[PDB]
Amino acid sequence: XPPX
Amino acid sequence: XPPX
Amino acid sequence: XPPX
Amino acid sequence: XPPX
Amino acid sequence: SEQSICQARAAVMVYDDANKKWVPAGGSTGFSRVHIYHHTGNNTFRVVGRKIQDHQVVINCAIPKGLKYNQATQTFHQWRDARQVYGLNFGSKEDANVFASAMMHALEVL
Amino acid sequence: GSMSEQSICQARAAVMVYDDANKKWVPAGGSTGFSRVHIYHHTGNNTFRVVGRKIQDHQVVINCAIPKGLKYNQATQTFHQWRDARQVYGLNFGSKEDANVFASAMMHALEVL
Repeated sequence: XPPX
Repeated sequence: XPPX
Repeated sequence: XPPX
Repeated sequence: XPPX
Repeated sequence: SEQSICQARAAVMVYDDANKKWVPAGGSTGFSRVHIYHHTGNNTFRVVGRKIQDHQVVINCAIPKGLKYNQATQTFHQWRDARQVYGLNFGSKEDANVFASAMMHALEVL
Repeated sequence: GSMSEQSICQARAAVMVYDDANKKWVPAGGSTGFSRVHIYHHTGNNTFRVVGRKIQDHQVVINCAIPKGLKYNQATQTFHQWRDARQVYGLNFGSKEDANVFASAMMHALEVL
């Protein structure tokens, strides 16, 4: 899940 | 549901 | 405006 | 917007 | 105590179960401004609509958890309670989309 | 992440970006197929982003902010699109129901931004  |  |  |  | 989460233009109708036809809600043909109102204190929602011309309240109904909201067409949506079937004949697709977005939101957070 | 963001929808879509230099849609992330696409709400800062992951291999194929004022175009009942300063994005939804779920969440985000 990635940071923005 | 009844039609329109 | 009416109450519920 | 481009078409599909 | 309640916050409007949408406003949409629609002709509000109820189904006459005995004559098998739609009739104007409140007895009056024409368009209304239809809101969903959120009571934030207790997380409840209702649909309230008033005729554009004379401000008559033509719909005032609770939105319960689990409601089946039927998008019959892109401009006519409908739902029911234990006593009535309600219909909204929206003035445009944009209005139908605004209202349906707010309704689908309410049904997710209930 | 899991403690600052809340998913407000999940929808099945083939995610794409527009290659303007070639005038063609390309699969987002390089390979064609369906993804699970969320809108995530950062509840503390009231911001939103679209994050999608391929069903098969979990690749992140889209991770883009939703800015206040964005124009979201429902081109058809199963293909919606939007653009930013950098790219044009498209969602080819797996069904009309998926398109409705996503569009209703997007319109909500755009109203509360």
